[PDB]
Amino acid sequence: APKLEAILGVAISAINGFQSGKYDELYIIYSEFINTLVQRPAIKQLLPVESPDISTTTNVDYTYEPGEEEVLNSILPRYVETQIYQAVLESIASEHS
Amino acid sequence: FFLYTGPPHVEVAAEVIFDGIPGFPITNSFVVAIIIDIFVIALAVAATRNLQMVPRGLQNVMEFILESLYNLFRNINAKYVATAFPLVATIFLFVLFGNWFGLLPGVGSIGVCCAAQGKKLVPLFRAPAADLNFTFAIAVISFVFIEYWGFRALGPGYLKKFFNTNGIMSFVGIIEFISELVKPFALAFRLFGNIFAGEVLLVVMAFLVPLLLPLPFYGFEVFVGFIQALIFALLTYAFLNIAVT
Amino acid sequence: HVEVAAEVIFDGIPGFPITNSFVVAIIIDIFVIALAVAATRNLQMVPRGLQNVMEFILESLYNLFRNINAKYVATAFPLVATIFLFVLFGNWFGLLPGVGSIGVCAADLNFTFAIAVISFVFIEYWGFRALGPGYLKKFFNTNGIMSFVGIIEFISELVKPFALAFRLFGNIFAGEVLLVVMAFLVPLLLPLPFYGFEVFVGFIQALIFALLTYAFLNIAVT
Amino acid sequence: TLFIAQLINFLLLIFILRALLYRPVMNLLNERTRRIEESVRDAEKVR
Amino acid sequence: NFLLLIFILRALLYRPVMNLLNERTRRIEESVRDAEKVR
Amino acid sequence: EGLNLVATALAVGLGAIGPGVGIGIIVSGAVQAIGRNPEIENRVVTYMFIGIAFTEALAIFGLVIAFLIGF
Amino acid sequence: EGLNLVATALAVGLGAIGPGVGIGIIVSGAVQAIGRNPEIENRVVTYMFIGIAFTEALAIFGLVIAFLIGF
Amino acid sequence: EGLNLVATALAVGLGAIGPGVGIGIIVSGAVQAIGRNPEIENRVVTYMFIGIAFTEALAIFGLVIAFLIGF
Amino acid sequence: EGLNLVATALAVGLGAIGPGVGIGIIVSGAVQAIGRNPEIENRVVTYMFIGIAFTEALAIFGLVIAFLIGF
Amino acid sequence: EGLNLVATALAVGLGAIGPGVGIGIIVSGAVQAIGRNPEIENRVVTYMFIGIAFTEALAIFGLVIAFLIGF
Amino acid sequence: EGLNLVATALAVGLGAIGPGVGIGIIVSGAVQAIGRNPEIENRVVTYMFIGIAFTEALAIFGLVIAFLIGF
Amino acid sequence: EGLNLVATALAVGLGAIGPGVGIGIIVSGAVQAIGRNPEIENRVVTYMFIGIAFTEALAIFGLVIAFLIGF
Amino acid sequence: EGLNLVATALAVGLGAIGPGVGIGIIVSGAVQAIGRNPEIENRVVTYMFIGIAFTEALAIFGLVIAFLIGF
Amino acid sequence: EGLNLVATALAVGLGAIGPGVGIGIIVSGAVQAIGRNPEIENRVVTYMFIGIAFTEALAIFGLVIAFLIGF
Amino acid sequence: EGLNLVATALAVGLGAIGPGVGIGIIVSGAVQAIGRNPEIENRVVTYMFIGIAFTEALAIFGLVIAFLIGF
Amino acid sequence: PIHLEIVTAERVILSDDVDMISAPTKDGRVGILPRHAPLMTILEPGELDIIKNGERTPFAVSGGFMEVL
Repeated sequence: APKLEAILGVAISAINGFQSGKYDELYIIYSEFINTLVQRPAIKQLLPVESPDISTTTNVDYTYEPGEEEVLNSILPRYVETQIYQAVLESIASEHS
Repeated sequence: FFLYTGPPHVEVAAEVIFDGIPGFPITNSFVVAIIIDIFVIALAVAATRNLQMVPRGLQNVMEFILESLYNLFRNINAKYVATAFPLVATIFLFVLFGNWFGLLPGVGSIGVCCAAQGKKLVPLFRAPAADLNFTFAIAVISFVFIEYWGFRALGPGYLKKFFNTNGIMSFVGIIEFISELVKPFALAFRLFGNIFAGEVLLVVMAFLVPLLLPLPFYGFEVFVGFIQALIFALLTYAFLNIAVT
Repeated sequence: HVEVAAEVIFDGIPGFPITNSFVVAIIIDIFVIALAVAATRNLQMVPRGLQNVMEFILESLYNLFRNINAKYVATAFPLVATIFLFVLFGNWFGLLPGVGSIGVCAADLNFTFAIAVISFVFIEYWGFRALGPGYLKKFFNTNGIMSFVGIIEFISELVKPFALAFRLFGNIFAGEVLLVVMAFLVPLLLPLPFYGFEVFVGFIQALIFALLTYAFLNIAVT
Repeated sequence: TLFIAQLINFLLLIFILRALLYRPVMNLLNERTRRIEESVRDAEKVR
Repeated sequence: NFLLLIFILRALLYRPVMNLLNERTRRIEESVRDAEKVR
Repeated sequence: EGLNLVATALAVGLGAIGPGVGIGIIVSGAVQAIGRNPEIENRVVTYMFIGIAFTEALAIFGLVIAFLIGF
Repeated sequence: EGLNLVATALAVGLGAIGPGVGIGIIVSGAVQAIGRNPEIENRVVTYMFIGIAFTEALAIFGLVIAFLIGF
Repeated sequence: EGLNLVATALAVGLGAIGPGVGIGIIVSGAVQAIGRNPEIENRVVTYMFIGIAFTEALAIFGLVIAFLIGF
Repeated sequence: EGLNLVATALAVGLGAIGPGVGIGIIVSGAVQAIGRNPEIENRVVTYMFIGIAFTEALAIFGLVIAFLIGF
Repeated sequence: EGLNLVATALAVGLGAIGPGVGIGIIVSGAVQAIGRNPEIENRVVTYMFIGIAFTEALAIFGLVIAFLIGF
Repeated sequence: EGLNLVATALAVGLGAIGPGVGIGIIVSGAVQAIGRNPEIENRVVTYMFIGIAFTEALAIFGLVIAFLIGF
Repeated sequence: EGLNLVATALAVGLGAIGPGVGIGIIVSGAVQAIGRNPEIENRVVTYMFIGIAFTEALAIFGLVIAFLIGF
Repeated sequence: EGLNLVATALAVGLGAIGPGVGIGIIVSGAVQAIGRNPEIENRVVTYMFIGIAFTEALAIFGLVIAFLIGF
Repeated sequence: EGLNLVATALAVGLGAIGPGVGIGIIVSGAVQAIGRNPEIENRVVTYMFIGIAFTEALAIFGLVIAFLIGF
Repeated sequence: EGLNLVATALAVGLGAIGPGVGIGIIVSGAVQAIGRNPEIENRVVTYMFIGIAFTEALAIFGLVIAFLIGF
Repeated sequence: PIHLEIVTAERVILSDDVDMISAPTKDGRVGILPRHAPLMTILEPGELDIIKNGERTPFAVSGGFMEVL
């Protein structure tokens, strides 16, 4: 039952390599928990394309008191980090199944 | 480039009178207003044409202008978007016509008899926008229309908007009513100052070095006249909506 | 009918037979001594009111000065305390306290100038005492290109106490003029609580003078 | 003048009116401050 | 003439200074006494 | 006497300084709000024009007072 | 004498300069508020009107004093 | 010596200058606050009216000087 | 002469603009602070009243002279 | 005498100040909106153009009346 | 004559707009800071009262010369 | 008595006042924008230079009118 | 001749203002920076006092020139 | 006579009023922007030089006008 | 007569308020710049004194010219 | 009367109703209320308080984000 701090050690390295230009695109492969009988791998991207969860169904303009650049710089690492956390935890469930 | 000559002199006046006064008192502004109305009627007739849904043909331009004005009025409000649309469209392309024809060749010198004598050489152009009477009449008509619309929609609302806005202690009324009353006079004075100022500029500034000095001045004046026509047209609807709201 | 007049006198010259400013100062001192006597002899472990004045004035000012400048508030505690418990009291006595300059058969320029002289002596004594040459620092030194106005800054500091004296005399005198004007036309203060506004303005002015003295001391520190 | 005397008397009345609004508030503030000191003293005695 | 009540008030200020310091010192003694009791 | 000319000059100068910074910050706030969202840009564009018009009316009052002094 | 004409000029100008920048600030702040959140335009616009009216009150005080001095 | 007319003109205009932009800035702050915190009207609009009352009160004192010219 | 009335008008005009815009800025800052957070409103209102009192002191400074010149 | 010349100077200068300061805030807001959501580049171009067009409309009012005083 | 009286009016009236706006801005910044960070409430108050001490000193520079020129 | 001298001085000063306060805010906004992002680059440079030339035109008017009186 | 008195009044009238707005604005930035970053201290304060001195130097010059011409 | 002296004073004062706040805003914007991020220091310095050149242009225009009126 | 004293009053007064507040804008901008980022404090130090020097160069033009008037 | 939901990667903290929020936003503390205007902001290591009919609990959020609608 890992904590997000455990995945930080790789996530921050990946994003630092991304920002510096060392890496241009980021992908993740993990054992998707389709069912308790089938656990197939699934590829996902970590370069937010359009966040296709619910597309742009919600349309409310927000104020960015830190600022747009600051907001994005702070939130995108967090979003990719929680995506990695979700993939790792899904993979743990798939492993046990 | 050099402007060696041509700077004869400069002369301006508040307004200009016209002929025909015996049968009925006519000023040069009335002549200009009649010409603008005739041009508008001719454009509408040409714009109508066969009217069989003909695309382009110089009628699509008028159709697009009318559609844009209708969209602007609809965005402003919808309670009287249909009934009052002809009222705003009356100002539209009429104030625009008044702003136009000021840059015509000898617009300020049209109907001068003649710098030799100038006995009765009243310039019979007197741009309809450049006349206090026309602007005052238009503003009075707009204020009357707004008041009538407010009374018809919410007769109690028009009175309660001021008298009953805040019965206890002070109220928005009186100050609000005074502001609305100044609004008609303000709109009248706006048209009075505009166009007249453009003509005064086209006279005075071009009187010295009339070469590429009057050009940007006339461009800015035309843009300002179109902006003022649009502003008055939108402000009538805005006052009407504020009265309704 | 307006009848206000200026009470400008010479501190160096002997006191005049009337001595309005001296009389007001004596009355304020007598009231302060009466309050101190009432709070000292009749003092308990947890007094209410008698010790409340001390706790909410002297201790509060000491805490504020320590927060602003700790370990220097202790050194100049007497100066700030002297600025406090005075001037404000003189204005309260002078805020139409049953006399109002009537029935006669801080506002004084000399007193304000003397108070500012005391403030500047506090500078010359304590400020830059930890350095000695601090007054010469950042004033026509090797970096005088960026500190040409540094001597001008010192002159402003020399003019700062004078302005403090002016602010002590000003406003306080204004309150008197406003009260006189209200008496001449629209008496009983005014539709608004003129008297209350004047009292609050005097209290705020006294507090601002004390804080200005403390801030000037801190600036002299660094 | 009689009007001036009434204004002078009214000035004291305004001060009393101000005192009634604010002086009881100050007294309650002092009582809270004094109680805090007494609470600290009580803590020392309890300790 | 202004400094007439300065030194006079200094004694009054010095008199309440010890009381404030004593009240402050009680908190120090309260912490020390409480800590010793727990230990 | 020429002081009427001074009156007109002062009137127009006042009526020009008055609404200058006014309309300046008007359109500044308008373009700002438009940049924040181009979705409700039409509504704010409609609302800012009456604000422009009031300032323009004050300017026009200043100008027509000078013209009235002239005639 | 021309003192009346300069008086009217001073009146209208010095009374119009204030409300000009006033309207500027009013509708500026209104447009930032509406672009930020136009869901409350109903009230924001109402506040603007009440505020617009308050500044226009001073504007028309200046104007009516100028008119009175003119007649 | 008709200095009374210019006196009242300057008084009204140059007393109305300040409260105009004062109303402007107070309602700019208030419209921003409502665009942040709408239901707080009961308190924020009360502070609004207090600040308003000070401003036109000062302008009205200027108007009382203008009428003192009439006296 | 009337120059004394001009003096009063100038004094009140210059003494009314200052606090007139002052109090506006006072309440403006207070209301942005409130809209930011209506939890420190007590302290905000206290400091706002302090600023209002200082502006009123400036107004009285510029206003008492108006009656003093009459004397 | 040169009092009319002084009138021309006052008119031109005090009519140049207003637009001169205003257009600064205009194009500053414009470039700010360029730096934040430059998608509106066409809109900001049009809106800053009309805003300035109002500003030198006021300016040319001042200049033409200044010439009239000089005429 | 009354030129000394209008000089007193100049002295007292001028030097009021700037300190008034300063009194505005000092507490505007102070309340913005304290709402942004209440833990600094003491230091912000001290840095507010220092600005008070300077701006009121300017106002009294005006007032003291007003009384000196008055007598 | 030398009215043209003061006329020229007033014209120059009140023509030159505007462009400084304009250009300040002008380039401040653009430089803040480019500090946020250097992409716009020349595009913002072009947006800035024409805006500055607009106030340069008013400066030219201020200089030229004084020159006419000066010769 | 009281024209010297008028000159002194006008001199000190604008003399004690430069810092007025200056301390108003300088403190605002100082307290806002402190709220943004309370860790940084004494460097902002050194710059604060330097700015205060440079601003008030002009006021001191105005006052001293006023004294020199008044005596 | 003295008219030239006050003319020069007005010229220098009203030519210094504008560029002062000009360069003030110039430097404030520049220092804020360069504080946002380095690596554009050269470009902000170039724009700073452009700004100071444009402000000091009008400054020297006023200065040389006063200098020529000196003879 | 005292018109030379009027010239000195105008020279010291006008042209001082501009740089007087420009200095405040400069230092406030630098202050929030360093508060947001103290690592650029050296560059802020370099920019501050040069901006202050230029605004003070305008102020000293205002002052030394007045000394020349004094002769 | 707004649906407050303090969430975290490891779990959800609370999802109860709230009268007031004391959000430690980066550039300055902001309060949230039943029908608050739209806001979305970063947080900093600081102190967040919530009022339950006048009861304050120091959650002490060490950083994150918040979206207000």
